[PDB]
Amino acid sequence: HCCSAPGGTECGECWGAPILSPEAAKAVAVTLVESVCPDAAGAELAWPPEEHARATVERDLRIGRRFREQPLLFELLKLVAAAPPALCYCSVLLRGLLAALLGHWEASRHPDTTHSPWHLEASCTLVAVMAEGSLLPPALGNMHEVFSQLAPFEVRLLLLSVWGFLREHGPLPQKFIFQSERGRFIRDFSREGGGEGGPHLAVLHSVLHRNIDRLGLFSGRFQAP
Amino acid sequence: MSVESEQLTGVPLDDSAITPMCEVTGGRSYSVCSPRMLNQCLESLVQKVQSGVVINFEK
Amino acid sequence: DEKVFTKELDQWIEQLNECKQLSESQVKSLCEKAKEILTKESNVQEVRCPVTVCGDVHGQFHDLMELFRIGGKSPDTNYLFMGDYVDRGYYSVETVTLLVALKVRYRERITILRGNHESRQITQVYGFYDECLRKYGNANVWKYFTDLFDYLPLTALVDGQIFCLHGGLSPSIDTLDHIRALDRLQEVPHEGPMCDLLWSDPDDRGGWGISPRGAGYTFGQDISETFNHANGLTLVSRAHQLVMEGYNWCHDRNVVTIFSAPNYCYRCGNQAAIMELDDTLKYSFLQFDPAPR
Amino acid sequence: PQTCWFEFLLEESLLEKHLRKPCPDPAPVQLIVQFLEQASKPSVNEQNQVQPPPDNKRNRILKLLALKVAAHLKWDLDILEKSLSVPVLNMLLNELLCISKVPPGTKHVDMDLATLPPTTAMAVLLYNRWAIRTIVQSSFPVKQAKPGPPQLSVMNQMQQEKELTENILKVLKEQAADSILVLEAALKEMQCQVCYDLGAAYFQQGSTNSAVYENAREKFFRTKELIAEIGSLSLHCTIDEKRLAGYCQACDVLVPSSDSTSQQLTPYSQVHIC
Amino acid sequence: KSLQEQNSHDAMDSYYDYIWDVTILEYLTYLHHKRGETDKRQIAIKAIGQTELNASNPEEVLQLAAQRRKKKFLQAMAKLYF
Amino acid sequence: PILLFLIDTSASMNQRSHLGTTYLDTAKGAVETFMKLRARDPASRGDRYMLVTFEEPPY
Ligand SMILES: [Mn+2]
Ligand SMILES: [Mn+2]
Repeated sequence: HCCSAPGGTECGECWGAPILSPEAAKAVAVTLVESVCPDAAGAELAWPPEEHARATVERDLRIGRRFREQPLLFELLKLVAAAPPALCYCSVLLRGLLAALLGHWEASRHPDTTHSPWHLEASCTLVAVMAEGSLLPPALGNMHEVFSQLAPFEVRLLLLSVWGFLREHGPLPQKFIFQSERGRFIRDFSREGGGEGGPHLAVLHSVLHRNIDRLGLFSGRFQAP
Repeated sequence: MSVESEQLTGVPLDDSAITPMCEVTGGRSYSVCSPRMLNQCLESLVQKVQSGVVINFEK
Repeated sequence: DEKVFTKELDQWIEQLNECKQLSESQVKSLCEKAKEILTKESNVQEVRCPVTVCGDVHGQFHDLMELFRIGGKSPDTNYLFMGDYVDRGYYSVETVTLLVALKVRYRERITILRGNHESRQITQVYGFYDECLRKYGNANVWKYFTDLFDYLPLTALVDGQIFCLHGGLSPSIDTLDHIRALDRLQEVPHEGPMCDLLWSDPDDRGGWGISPRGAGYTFGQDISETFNHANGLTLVSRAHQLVMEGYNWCHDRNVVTIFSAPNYCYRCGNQAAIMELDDTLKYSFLQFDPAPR
Repeated sequence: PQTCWFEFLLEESLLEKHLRKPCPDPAPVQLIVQFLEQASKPSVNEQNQVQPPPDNKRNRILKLLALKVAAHLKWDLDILEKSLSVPVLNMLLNELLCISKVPPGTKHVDMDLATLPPTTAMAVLLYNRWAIRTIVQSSFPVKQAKPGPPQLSVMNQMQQEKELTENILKVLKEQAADSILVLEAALKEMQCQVCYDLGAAYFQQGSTNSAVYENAREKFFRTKELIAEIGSLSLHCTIDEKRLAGYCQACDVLVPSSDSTSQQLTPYSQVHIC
Repeated sequence: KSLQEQNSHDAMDSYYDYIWDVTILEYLTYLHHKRGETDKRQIAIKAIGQTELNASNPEEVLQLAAQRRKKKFLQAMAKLYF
Repeated sequence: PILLFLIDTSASMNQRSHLGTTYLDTAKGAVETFMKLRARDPASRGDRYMLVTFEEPPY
């Protein structure tokens, strides 16, 4: 209620929901950042390379612990994902969560992934939230469906590919084109040069094709990007 | 961590109120930014360890 | 199946109690089983009191037998040996075989930490490899035990107060969460948080400093105090430096250096100590000198 | 008892005795590895100059002993690939092709399979199948073992063999299509294996282009028909039915063949089509 | 001249988090050690030791950190009054 | 020759680099490395080493 501008236009006949305020989402993102991690060392919205996480592990681990303690942050993240541009500001939290998940998945000797319950759900929620936030093509948005039926290293390499793709396509306030028809800002894919996953979607396809044993039914989703 | 890769082959001089005194008394003050070039500075000092007289030459 | 295997293991235990090493096939079957029994323990393998902490061994079988004589037989008194039990000893193979056999026979009546000396590189050039080649001829058992040495935990926590680890703290590590997140399925790297944990030590300095060992660091009184405050720990127990009283306090009752390998290298002649915590966390101490041979 | 390659180099029936032993120590794959390593050891001249190993009588004996072991193993591509490295497979297959009297350097597609003797035909077919399987496995993502601290001695060989494997992989990729053409003609148990390999290759290729999926579907359907015809008597055909069932489901997602009852009626695929 | 006197009324310790200049914290540490107040000397040492500020960063992070601490301090200060 | 080491002792050095170690401890380690390197020189025996701190005398 607070964030959604009343608008009063009555979008559609009775179905079109009012759009949420990007400014309100911005405020929520900034205050959530300060609440969770007042750190600003990695505030450069451009995502540094993977090795950079090695120095930032400790902060990443404290962020992960805070998340595990407080599930409400996921729902706040979904609320922020509702607005397109707020995620660009909420970039450090996601980087920390990804670093934590990557680190944890490596030290998983279990042949099955479901053995670590909470981490699997956290990874799925992260990927789905990114997809809804539109920093990923829908091909990579489908990614989160298959985490359950995968070996740990598979998910780890997969999230590394996600990291690489996002590194190529740095989330920024630009490229969120405003639409007069609908206030919701749009990020138009395929106009960034890289467009689709390309090399990274090749890795995804290779993974699913190596694991056709139990992923054949799911394979029909990705189709041809 | 300094993501920048230090390709410098020497030890750049530093900018501090000590630096003029270092020059006056005949020394090259060193600024450091990574352990490797710190070791370079260290070996520079070891080589600089000698016995001599500091003289002001003038044309 | 499991029952007959348990009785078979009993024969191996009693035989090892007689200094008679097992067959190569038995060693293979033991290491294979131990992989599955150690895979399930995280880095900070919590252990409930009571307990009997034991310091450095360095594979001196007579000393270990006397230590059993003192503390009690393994099935009765729970033990937490801390590392370095494979080197600088003429019975290192027997010692390590006995330790792993006890661990596999009893999952929770004992727990063994990983010392600096349990790696591929160190053992090759510090006897254990030579001992294995001389005894079993080949190196199959060597490549079994060196493989097993990676699956060991890194630190132990006793009733959320005592923190037992071989070497000591490290400038990179700050909290038990970091230790839990560290990955152990890796031969100890020559530099890194895992590296230092196995080469750290106390000192009356303060701050930090390069260790003369060439690996790890050296922490000061204030570092230990700050780390203890950070995580509510009340006492850290390490065993890497040889001592005389056997147990020595440092950092104003913050780190206890234990050493349970008396007469190090047969010539130091040092006594050896063993610490034991009762159910109500009532620490004590015992001392000994090696049994007649 | 341990018997290295010198015993078999000096005496031939020792190999026969070893393979007759119920528990050949070392295992035959290890024997292949050792023999081919000895063959591939480079020759160092007196001037410390490295050169390719000359193909002497000893080298030929090593190669033919390895090939005899492979023949005894019956050329089980699964076992060879799993137990041997890519350069090892490449050189062994090249040597097998050479001993098959096939002129080296001649493109395989240029020769009519029927005209060639049956042994040469199966040799060429095995070479093409191995190339396809090597390409597919290279495309497969493989978990990386935990790197230990640097070991300058072993990493030299590791990086060298990795570079050779990469070169072989790119060489195979350059000729992948030609292998597909050869296998298509060769298709006219071994037929089922070839058809399954072609279907897998088509699926991998069509990962980019959806058109190849129809060919993959036809291949997989013919493969399942061949499985049904052969029955349990498959002594050389070893293919999992679950993976091909998944392949068929994925392809049916593309091609609707009517017969809704026979085809999937799951709410999942129904929502896909909807 | 202000930190010198002993008559503080502003929760002298809790505010050390907001101060973000290394030199004033150096002064604070010297003062506390001289006057023999270790329980706050340690707080000052920790505040200095925090990695966020080092007086050698490319200043992209330093300005952001100073801005964030200013925001926090002024927000608390506004909460206090009125 | 005479070697003197004037080590800053103000709180400023208590900052930590990406190594997680204080400037003061880095300085101590650097001094130790310097003395190690100098020991390689046969003239090392003639060297006398000194420490001085910023604190007010006599300390
Ligand atoms: Mn030791
Ligand atoms: Mn040790």
